[PDB]
Amino acid sequence: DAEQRAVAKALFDAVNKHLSNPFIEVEMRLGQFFTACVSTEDYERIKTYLMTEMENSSMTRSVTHDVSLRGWRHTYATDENGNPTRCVSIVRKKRLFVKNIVVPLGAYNLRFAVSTETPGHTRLKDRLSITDGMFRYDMTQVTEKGVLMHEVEIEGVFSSHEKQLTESWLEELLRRAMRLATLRT
Ligand SMILES: [Mn+2]
Repeated sequence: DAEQRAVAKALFDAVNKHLSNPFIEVEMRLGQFFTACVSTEDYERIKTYLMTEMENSSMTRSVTHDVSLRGWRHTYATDENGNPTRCVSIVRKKRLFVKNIVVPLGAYNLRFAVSTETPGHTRLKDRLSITDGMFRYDMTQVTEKGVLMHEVEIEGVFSSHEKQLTESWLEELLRRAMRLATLRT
């Protein structure tokens, strides 16, 4: 909205004290009221926009198998057929701060969430990552309980959370998520 610089100062103040945690995850999720999911149409529109516009970005794809057991998220690798082949990550996600972001009418809703993922149901995640600088666009096709949903979120990529997550970086995260939020149809 061009004055989202104002709301980024409030975000920085609320999560400044958490930057020292080495396992900080900072995410902006797209959704609708809150279910962090977009339509398959808009999912393909967002994918086309990001595949075309960022020339200096990198991309990868990974097919995952997540299981929530005793509060710990067990991440499994997958074969060509898509069945779990060995566990690759044991993580527990603790949520530190979360607030939804005001978006224009008709746009997708935005959920800002600061989390911690400390190393230690069934979700098959077909995730496509496009990494432009300090921003990772995660387009996932999640099947949980026999339902396929399309998730889009922007993650923070940092070498130093303390040195690099600044108020300026939060402004750009809002501007980038809002560009995708206004792609709702
Ligand atoms: Mn994430």
